[PDB]
Amino acid sequence: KKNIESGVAHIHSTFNNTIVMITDTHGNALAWSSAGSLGFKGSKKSTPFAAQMAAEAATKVAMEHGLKTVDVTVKGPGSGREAAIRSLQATGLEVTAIRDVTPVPHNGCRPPKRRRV
Amino acid sequence: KVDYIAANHIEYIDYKDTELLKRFISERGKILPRRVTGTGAKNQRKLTIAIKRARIMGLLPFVSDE
Amino acid sequence: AIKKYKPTTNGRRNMTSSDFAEITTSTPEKSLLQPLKNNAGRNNNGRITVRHQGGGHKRQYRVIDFKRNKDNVAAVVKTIEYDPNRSANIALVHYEDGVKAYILAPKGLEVGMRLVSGPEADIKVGNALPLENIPVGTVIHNIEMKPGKGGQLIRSAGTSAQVLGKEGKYVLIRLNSGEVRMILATCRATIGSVGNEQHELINIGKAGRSRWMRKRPTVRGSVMNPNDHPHGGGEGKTPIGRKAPVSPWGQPAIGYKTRNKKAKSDKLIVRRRTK
Amino acid sequence: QDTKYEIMYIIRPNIDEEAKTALVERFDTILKDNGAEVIESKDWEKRRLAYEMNGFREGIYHIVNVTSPSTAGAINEFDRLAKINDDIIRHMIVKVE
Amino acid sequence: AISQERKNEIIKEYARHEGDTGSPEVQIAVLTEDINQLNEHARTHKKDHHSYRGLMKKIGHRRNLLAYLRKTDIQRYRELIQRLGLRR
RNA sequence: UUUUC
RNA sequence: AGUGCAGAAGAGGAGAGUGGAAUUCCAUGUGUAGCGGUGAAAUGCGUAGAUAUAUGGAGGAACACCAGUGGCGAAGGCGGCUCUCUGGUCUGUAACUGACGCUGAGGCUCGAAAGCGUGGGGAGCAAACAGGAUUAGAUACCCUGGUAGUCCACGCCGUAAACGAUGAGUGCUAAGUGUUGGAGGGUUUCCGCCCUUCAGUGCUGCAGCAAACGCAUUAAGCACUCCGCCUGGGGAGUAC
Repeated sequence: KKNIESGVAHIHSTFNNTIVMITDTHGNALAWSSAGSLGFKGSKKSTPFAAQMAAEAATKVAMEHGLKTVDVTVKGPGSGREAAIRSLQATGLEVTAIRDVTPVPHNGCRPPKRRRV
Repeated sequence: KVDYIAANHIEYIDYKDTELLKRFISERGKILPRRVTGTGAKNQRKLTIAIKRARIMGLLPFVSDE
Repeated sequence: AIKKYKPTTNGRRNMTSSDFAEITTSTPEKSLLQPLKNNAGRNNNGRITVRHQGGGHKRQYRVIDFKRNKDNVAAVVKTIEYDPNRSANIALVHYEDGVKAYILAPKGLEVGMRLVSGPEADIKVGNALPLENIPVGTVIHNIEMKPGKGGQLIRSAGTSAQVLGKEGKYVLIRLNSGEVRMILATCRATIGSVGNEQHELINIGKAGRSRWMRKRPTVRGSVMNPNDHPHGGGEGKTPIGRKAPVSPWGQPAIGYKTRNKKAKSDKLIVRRRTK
Repeated sequence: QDTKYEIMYIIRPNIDEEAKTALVERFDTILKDNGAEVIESKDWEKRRLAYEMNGFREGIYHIVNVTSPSTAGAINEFDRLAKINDDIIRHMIVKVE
Repeated sequence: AISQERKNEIIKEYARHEGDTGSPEVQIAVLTEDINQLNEHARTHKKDHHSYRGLMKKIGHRRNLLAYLRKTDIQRYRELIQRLGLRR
């Protein structure tokens, strides 16, 4: 609807999941997808392939409401966060600027018990 | 032997000279190290405290993402 | 500070009391005293309403400001005294017009200071401003509820408040006990926090010292015969056989919020935190 | 001796210029009362801000320069009054050598 | 602690002749007024330790100079303890 | 970076 | 050994105020079936709208880069910024005091973390405890929760692998090479080389030691002064 024609998407990729959501120029949420949302499980959400198919399934609903260009927000230091961008380029978008913002603190809090496995 | 900036005989760092100050920061906004810029030890410290004063009054940004 | 009496007899083992070091003099004026009765909690009809009262020493009024309307006239402070009424220490004030009355004395008052009370007076300890002119983040007392009464909020010892944020109307204020309240902006206040800090740091020690203060012994509920109190009766010691322990009039003791709902202030109250 | 000072504060953009002169004279009077030899005062720039501060992204920069004995309270009467205003955002006091 | 103004002041009245910046009368006098000002510092900032150590070292040094001065010339010893107010 | 020798 | 005169450096200490980023909670817009988690799952949270996402509001703690075999302190330890009080160190000079020194049984002071008393505060973190997993069993490792405590003030206890496992004071004995702060000679725009000289701080090495290991001008080498300590392993730093 309304031919929004621009906006910013979001990428967030853990060591066990990656999730994409596409917004307006501010933006309100338009449509989102996840590696688990496409019917996957557990370990296999860490692959770059699931990131590809989830990002493309988000774009399919995203450009059924009027959308050509997008900027890319990346949180979540992980693995498939590049394949998300590059398959986001694949099925018909015009990515023009990428900002990878994952914020560093300035040593304010403590991490948890440093694991013993 | 790497050329420090103190070839000019400037004693007090003047606290606001942005021409004398942007050389030591990153394009993103951090501090460049002393081996990178190649200066003496005390001038590293003087520039450190100078821009730590300069970061509070809005004369220089903390973080440059947006 | 606090005295610790050496244990000489067994009703003196664990006594404490103050030094009364802040107090300069011991002589009140004639012009500000007014008499008082005891009541021992008895009505016009002459029956006990609030239990456990009466039976102690003698007391008098000391007429104390709550308004501070004489503005744009400086004022010298000379003494720091009692009330037996209030917990809190209280100060005489000489207006330069030649008018005397007392003032609630906060922390940090010294003899010889001058307290100004206009709508644009300076901001130190002891001044009296309307709540519009007070900037963000001070410590405040004698807050008027409604403009023209005089103070009714935070008065007693060692207490405080703050200013969270103005609006056009009203002014927000953090009270004690956590709360946040909307309060009209044409109300008076003071700046500072009250004097004695230490009334929770005093053993009373004897029975007689808390009996000097106008108290009276309070019987346990479960000791009464079953016809003066619903916990009573029972042969031997008994637990509370009734669900939800009760005051002697009905009204279970641990759990009822008794704010009425249809109160006329729920638009103004935000976050009753500890009641 | 004394100690040399920069005292640089940030003024709002949306005030009027007569209020600027009244503000400057007010703080110069609260310096000159408490035993403070004023020496020199200039206005620095009309500069914007490298990040937003209260809701503002511009500011008017002034600098006053003063020496005083360290026992005198010629500075604390500035410190109490500057940060309780509406128009002075921040202010910094450095030893100048 | 002190300024050079009083440091210039008190060396001159207690010097035995011109230029007595040694001369252990002058040294125990300067140490006396130093430990008085630092004792006021200790009364002010009652939980410093890193200057109270300096108090202890100055009192030890003045103690040792006074105990030296006793072993040579007892008349100047009585002169100074009347003159500076110490020794209890 | 699953227990066992 | 000191003190005056002239300079230099520094996360040495106490008091007071202030800054930015981040995690959590609250409020509101968008948004709907998942989120989080692991070697693998599951407890847990989500249709009473979660995660995500944008704007502000709250509050406590720690201070990214600078940052280094750097520096400071007798040791414990000390890194956002500013101001007030304040200790110690090093370099030139030797006009001033004329041996005023060292070590120090008992005594006094300081002393990481954990713990105790009273009053505050409580964002993360997490002994005790609860639930989910693995195992033959698992009161544990892994996961989800979660208090006392960790912070502030004023008192208490006086302990460690408090270690360089190397007590303090002083003199003597080949060199080589980096660094922190100084001070002199000349080339000299030297402020950007080199030569000489004080201190701390690394590393490789000779006589000499040592059971080898290794130490070696910052000796575990050559010698004097003073103090503490040891005499097979257990019983035990226990009993009285």
